[PDB]
Amino acid sequence: YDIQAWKKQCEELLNLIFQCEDSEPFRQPVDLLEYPDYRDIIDTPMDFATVRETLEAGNYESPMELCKDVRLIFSNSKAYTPSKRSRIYSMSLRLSAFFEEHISSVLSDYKSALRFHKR
Ligand SMILES: CCn1cc(CCO)cn1
Repeated sequence: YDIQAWKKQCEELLNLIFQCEDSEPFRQPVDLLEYPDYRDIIDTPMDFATVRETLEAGNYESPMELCKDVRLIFSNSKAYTPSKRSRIYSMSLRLSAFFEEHISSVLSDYKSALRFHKR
């Protein structure tokens, strides 16, 4: 029933993602000195510190908006990878599976609570 519970649930999921070794390439914006052509391929950079900062600033209205930004981290890694077997892309696939497994109930509970609110 709680329309606000998604926020702390997302904060706790972000804490687990930060503890995950697979999140290391995605914890801060991609370094353009390391990947000089990054912005030639990627239009909208995104990383987990920016997602956490947006959430803590009160700049997400719903967990769907947070989920769109986290999915953008993974789609950027898929678009920038030179190979489907690269180390960083392989880490992104595992982290994506972990994130999707945990965000599903957060989205479901929020949408259910909102439908109840508008009944
Ligand atoms: C640094 C962000 N990033 C790197 C890749 C592939 C490197 O093999 C995808 N995203």
